[PDB]
Amino acid sequence: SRYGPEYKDPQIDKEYYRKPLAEQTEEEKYERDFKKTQLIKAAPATKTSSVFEDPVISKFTNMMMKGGNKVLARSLMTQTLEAVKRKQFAKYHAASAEEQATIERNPYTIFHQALKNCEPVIGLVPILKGGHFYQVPVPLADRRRRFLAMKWMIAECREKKHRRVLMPEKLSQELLEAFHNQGPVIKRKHDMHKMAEANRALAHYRWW
Amino acid sequence: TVDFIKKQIEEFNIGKRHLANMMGEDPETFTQEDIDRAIAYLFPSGLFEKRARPIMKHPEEIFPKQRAIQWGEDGRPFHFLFYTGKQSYYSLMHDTYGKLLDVEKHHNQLRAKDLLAEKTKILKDPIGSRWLIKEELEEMLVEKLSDQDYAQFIRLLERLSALPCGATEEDFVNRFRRSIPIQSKKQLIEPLQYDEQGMAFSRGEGKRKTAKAEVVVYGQGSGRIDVNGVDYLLYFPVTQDREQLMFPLHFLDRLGKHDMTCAVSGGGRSAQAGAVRLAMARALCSFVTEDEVEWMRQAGLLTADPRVRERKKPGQEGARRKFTWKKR
Amino acid sequence: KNRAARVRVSKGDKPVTYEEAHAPHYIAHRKGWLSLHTGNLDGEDHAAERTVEDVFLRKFMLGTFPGCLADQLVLKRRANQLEICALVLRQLPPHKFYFLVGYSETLLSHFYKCPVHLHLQTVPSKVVYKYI
Amino acid sequence: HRFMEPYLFGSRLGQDIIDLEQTAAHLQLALNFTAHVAYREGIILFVSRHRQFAHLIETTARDCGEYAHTRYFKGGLLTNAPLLLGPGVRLPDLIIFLHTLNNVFEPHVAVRDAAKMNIPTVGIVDTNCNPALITYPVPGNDDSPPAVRLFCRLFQVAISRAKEKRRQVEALYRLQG
Amino acid sequence: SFFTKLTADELWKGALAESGAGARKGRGKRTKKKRRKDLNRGQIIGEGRHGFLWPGLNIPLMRNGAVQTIAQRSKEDQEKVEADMVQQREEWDRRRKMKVKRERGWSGNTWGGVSLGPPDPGPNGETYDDFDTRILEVRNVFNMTAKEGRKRSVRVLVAVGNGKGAAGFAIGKATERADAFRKAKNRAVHYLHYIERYEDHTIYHDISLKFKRTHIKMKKQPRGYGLHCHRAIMTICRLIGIKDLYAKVSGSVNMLNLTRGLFLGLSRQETHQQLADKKSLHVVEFREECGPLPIVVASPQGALRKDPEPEDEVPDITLDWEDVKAAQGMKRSVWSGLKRAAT
RNA sequence: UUCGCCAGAGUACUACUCGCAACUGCCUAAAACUCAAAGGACUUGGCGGUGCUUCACAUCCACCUAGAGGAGCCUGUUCUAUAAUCGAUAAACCCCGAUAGACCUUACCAACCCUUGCCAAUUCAGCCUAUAUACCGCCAUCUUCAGCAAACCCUAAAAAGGAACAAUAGUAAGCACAAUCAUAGCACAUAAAAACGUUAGGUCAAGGUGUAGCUUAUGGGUUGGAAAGAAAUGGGCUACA
Ligand SMILES: [Mg+2]
Ligand SMILES: [Mg+2]
Ligand SMILES: [Mg+2]
Ligand SMILES: [Mg+2]
Ligand SMILES: [Mg+2]
Ligand SMILES: [Mg+2]
Ligand SMILES: [Mg+2]
Ligand SMILES: [Mg+2]
Ligand SMILES: [Mg+2]
Ligand SMILES: [Mg+2]
Ligand SMILES: [Mg+2]
Ligand SMILES: [Mg+2]
Ligand SMILES: [Mg+2]
Ligand SMILES: [Mg+2]
Ligand SMILES: [Mg+2]
Ligand SMILES: [Mg+2]
Ligand SMILES: [Mg+2]
Ligand SMILES: [Mg+2]
Ligand SMILES: [Mg+2]
Ligand SMILES: [Mg+2]
Ligand SMILES: [Mg+2]
Ligand SMILES: [Mg+2]
Ligand SMILES: [Mg+2]
Ligand SMILES: [Mg+2]
Ligand SMILES: [Mg+2]
Ligand SMILES: [Mg+2]
Ligand SMILES: [Mg+2]
Ligand SMILES: [Mg+2]
Ligand SMILES: [Mg+2]
Ligand SMILES: [Mg+2]
Ligand SMILES: [Mg+2]
Repeated sequence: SRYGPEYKDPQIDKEYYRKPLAEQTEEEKYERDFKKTQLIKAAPATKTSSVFEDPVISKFTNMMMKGGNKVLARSLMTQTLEAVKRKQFAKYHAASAEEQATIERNPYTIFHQALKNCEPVIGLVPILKGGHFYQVPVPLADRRRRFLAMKWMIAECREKKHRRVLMPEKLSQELLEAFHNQGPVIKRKHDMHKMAEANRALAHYRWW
Repeated sequence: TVDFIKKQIEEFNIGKRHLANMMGEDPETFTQEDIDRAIAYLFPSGLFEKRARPIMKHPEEIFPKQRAIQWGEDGRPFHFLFYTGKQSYYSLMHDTYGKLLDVEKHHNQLRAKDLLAEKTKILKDPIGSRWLIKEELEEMLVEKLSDQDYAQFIRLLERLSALPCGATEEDFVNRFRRSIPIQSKKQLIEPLQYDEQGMAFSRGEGKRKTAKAEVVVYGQGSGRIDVNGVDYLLYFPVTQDREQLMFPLHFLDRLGKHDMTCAVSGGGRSAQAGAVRLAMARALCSFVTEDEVEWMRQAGLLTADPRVRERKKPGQEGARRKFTWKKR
Repeated sequence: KNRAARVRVSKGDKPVTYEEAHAPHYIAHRKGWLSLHTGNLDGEDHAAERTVEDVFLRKFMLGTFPGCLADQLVLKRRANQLEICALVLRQLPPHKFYFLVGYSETLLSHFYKCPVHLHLQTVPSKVVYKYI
Repeated sequence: HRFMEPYLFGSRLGQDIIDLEQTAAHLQLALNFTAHVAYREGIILFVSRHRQFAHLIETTARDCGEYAHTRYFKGGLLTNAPLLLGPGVRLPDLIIFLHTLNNVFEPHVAVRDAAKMNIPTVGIVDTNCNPALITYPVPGNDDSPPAVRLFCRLFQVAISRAKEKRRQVEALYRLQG
Repeated sequence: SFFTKLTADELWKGALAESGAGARKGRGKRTKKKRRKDLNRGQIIGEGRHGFLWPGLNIPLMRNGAVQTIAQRSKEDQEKVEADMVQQREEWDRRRKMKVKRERGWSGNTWGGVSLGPPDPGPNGETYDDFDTRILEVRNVFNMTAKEGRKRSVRVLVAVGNGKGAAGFAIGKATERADAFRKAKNRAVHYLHYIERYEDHTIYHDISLKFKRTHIKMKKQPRGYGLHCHRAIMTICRLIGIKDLYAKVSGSVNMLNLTRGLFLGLSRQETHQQLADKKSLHVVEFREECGPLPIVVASPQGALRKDPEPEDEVPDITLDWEDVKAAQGMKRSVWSGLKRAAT
């Protein structure tokens, strides 16, 4: 809030500035970006120019963080990635030659694919009409869909596990199940879709 | 109050002579930058408001512009627009309209004669000219002003400027123009320094969340950081803190081309990491061209972080958390 | 609503002084303190004694000069000698003013075991700052 | 207007026609009154609320040495003069209306304020004006540029002649003693 | 104990409770007696209980060319001085307890008809010393406000007149009664009517006017019928200069409407000279006690028409039934011929 | 020029008569009794589960995070119980007066003593006695809402209102708002400020107080006790991993 309305969000992509001469449309904007005396906010500590970080991973770590233990959240994320990598390597080495060309060991791509698989398509909005609340089906925004996809998995893995089982160990199994379209997160997404299909006849209640 | 200001002028002159005599400076060379300096010493009033401090200026600055007499001894008003309420603003509007009509008729005659000698003298972008503000116009015209009349005057001035400018019209329209200050936000680049037969030596300072960091960078050594006498790996066990160090160097691709020594105090781990990142970014400006320092400042490396913890308020918990408000 | 050291605004005819026209939150911003001493510093002591002496001086001078006092007194404490500056309406003759100042300069000195100076500035009337 | 019937010669296919005999009869008296007021050192204010000839009226008043009002007429100008103009101000001794109606097609404020303050008013009235409160009504046209210029020049020359004759009378008075 | 004392200003402000919260909305007015006494009125700063005479305060500094030492009065002298001081207290209380009776224009507890004094002079310096004014009506007007609620404002009708035929009326409304009086006085002089008075004692002709809802019937009277009119019309005519008149007000008796109608009727009079000018005939007065003597009051200046007016055998005059009853003696009311006080 | 009606309101499109294919019907149509009013129109606020536009930025929802209401403890209240204070006790009370209780604090009670009894004196001291519905001093709420308001002027009268920017009666000191100030550079943010009034809001117990009451006592001193929880509830800490 200390930054005034004139402050603009910084650009972290280095390739955006490394080759400004490859296109002319961006030139007209980046030449007047600084001419208008546009002040730029400080770069956040979470976001950097490293190539091994992803905004999706950062958002998931922030959502998993409890209170202010960002170090603990980062350690949990790293342990989950290590666990999924090792579990994929074990299956890669236990499988035959034909399955090795199909099984994937990269944790980032399987994490993104699992998140997309567990992303809902449409959601429900409670609308009050006639003194009663109806769950009207409604298209969801991209950010809302991604947040719901992350939140469902986080809530399931925080509560539906045994005390002896650790968070990275549970998350490693859940990510694989979601990637293979077998997890309770996928079941919850299907339940939401079925509820929306049941309440589709109430979609006329929406006014936007 | 015409005689009162005149008497105050003589009293101010006498007081200026006395102040110069008692301070010991030459009264002939005594000016306002000495008057205020001597006042601040003789009457050291410590107050937060500057206008509450003792001040001795010429009466024309202290007293506001007093309205001149409008009618003679016989009661006849001097100006012909006295009964219009605003005899200065309306006279100015009448003169502007008369000059606009003169310009229009002269341009019509010139077009009839088929002559074009005027040019476009309305584009003053390189000069940096602007129109007068309401307060500036109220300074020129002793009488009070409004918003609608000021807008009408500005819209008539732009109409006049949109026509082929004359010889005497440009000087009249220029007296309502004001120069703007430089809006350049380009920072000052420290020159490369050579101390104790050491080449490519620079220094930078950074502050973030009660953390002060001073970083010295040598452009001839290998890539390594020495913080508080220990290596950065030992001083920052957290990978995010080391990513803060990597953020400026990776943007300039100078990971293994500069050796940096930092001294940071105050704050926590993240505050120290931010302070050293800011100091390193500010120090690296000397070793890079002017094209990439602007890229760093647009990426957010050369700007401070004003996010400081707010003071706790009475009756609250954390300056935002209110107590449990019971409705009944 | 805040009411401390705040004179309520009338219909627009009451005379107020410069000190009265400023709210207490303007202290050290637009107006200064009526008394100056070293007791209210950080590493100093003996502040309660100075405060009680100051309030006794206020109450004593209010009765000593009844009806002719213009505004609050100024109590300067500077190296064991105490200066008291007052603004007084020129209602009493100078013959009585000198009698009163000579009485006070000795009474306060013998009561507080310290030298005192008393300075009076005569004014034709109370100075008006805001609307009168 | 209902009160313009005695001042109309007739109607020429919808458009009313103002008779010029009574126009000249009223104009002679109006010019004589204005010249006498100027001769007796009276303040004359040319009032007109019409956004076509405001500059012409201002220039005519400047040439005459009399005062003009062609802008937004303030509320308590003539009535609350001691608070609108100054502590002690001398009100105009004659008000000359060049346009009785304002931009809202309504009677002007000054045409009533002059009657309230006992200020004589000479006014040019069109077929849609109300001459009841005007001391010297002149039935004519106030919408044609030549019509406006004719009245402006007539008042200009009347003021100039009155002032010049006053100066000549004073010059003779100087030699009389 | 000394530090526990306060100042007299705060003591009186707390004792009187002038700014109390119960007297704002209107819960007060029960004990309407507010009096503040200054205790420093007659207290000499040198005098005291022990009776010391200080050379700088009580006694002169130099006497007989020498300096005076600290002296003390005797017990008898102190008793005399304190007796004089006590006597001053009751002397001031005597003045404080005395209240001069207020004016009774129409009744002992009304402001109708009371004198308010000459109006204030104008900005240019004109002074109205010959003008006398009277209050016709005082009414407490209330308005509903969002915050306070009822907003009491006094509205006063005030009529000015010089006795020479020039008079006017105005309405002043203000929060305070004195401010309303001042506003009405300063605004009445701006609206002055001139009343044509026949022989400066009566009106030229009888007038029957019908205002908004008030009917006023005024009849010309001789020198012996002095102001037998309503209690406010009598005051207005006394201010104007009319000494003889009979007026009856029927219908609504609203004060403002009555005043406006009376002024309109008096302003719309027709002078004898005006009638002579408009008829081109001589106006001849036939006095009853002067026999058949044809007294001429107005001369038709200009062209005197020689054509006599058409003599109507039966005049079609809009008569009034009350006047017909009065002429025929059918007015048997007991309130018509009552004996009343002089003007 | 005529005809039919109107004499406060309620009683009352009523009762009692006459007349009528009407028999719970229609027309005409009172009185006793009660009141000083009953009524029509209008102005300003307030309200509206009226409608139309613009809004909500921790605010209503669409939505995010952390908690209360479940357990123990601490603490404050409401209740029972004692000889054993008091006030607050809807938003604006409930770790509130109290940034603070073994004696003192403490104004409560029981036992005992003193009555010109703190001060130079006073047919005087002293009262935490009642009245916050008599106050000052200090605050709470609307409230980060902007309006309040002296002096004038105008209205075919005036309860009241006062505006059209290509301007149609509005000028307006001043208090508010704003700006400035402080968080040692700007900007932002925070802090501070927030008038006139509403809640007869809280405070005679910070202190003094107008009125009404005590004076061998409702005043002044010493000792000892001021529990306890059948129960309910507010706010916090600890956790339920
Ligand atoms: Mg917190
Ligand atoms: Mg016309
Ligand atoms: Mg009486
Ligand atoms: Mg009546
Ligand atoms: Mg009846
Ligand atoms: Mg019926
Ligand atoms: Mg019936
Ligand atoms: Mg909320
Ligand atoms: Mg918790
Ligand atoms: Mg709970
Ligand atoms: Mg609980
Ligand atoms: Mg209690
Ligand atoms: Mg209670
Ligand atoms: Mg409450
Ligand atoms: Mg005890
Ligand atoms: Mg105890
Ligand atoms: Mg007691
Ligand atoms: Mg109260
Ligand atoms: Mg405003
Ligand atoms: Mg009004
Ligand atoms: Mg103002
Ligand atoms: Mg600052
Ligand atoms: Mg700001
Ligand atoms: Mg605040
Ligand atoms: Mg402010
Ligand atoms: Mg109460
Ligand atoms: Mg209470
Ligand atoms: Mg008390
Ligand atoms: Mg009590
Ligand atoms: Mg409890
Ligand atoms: Mg609390």
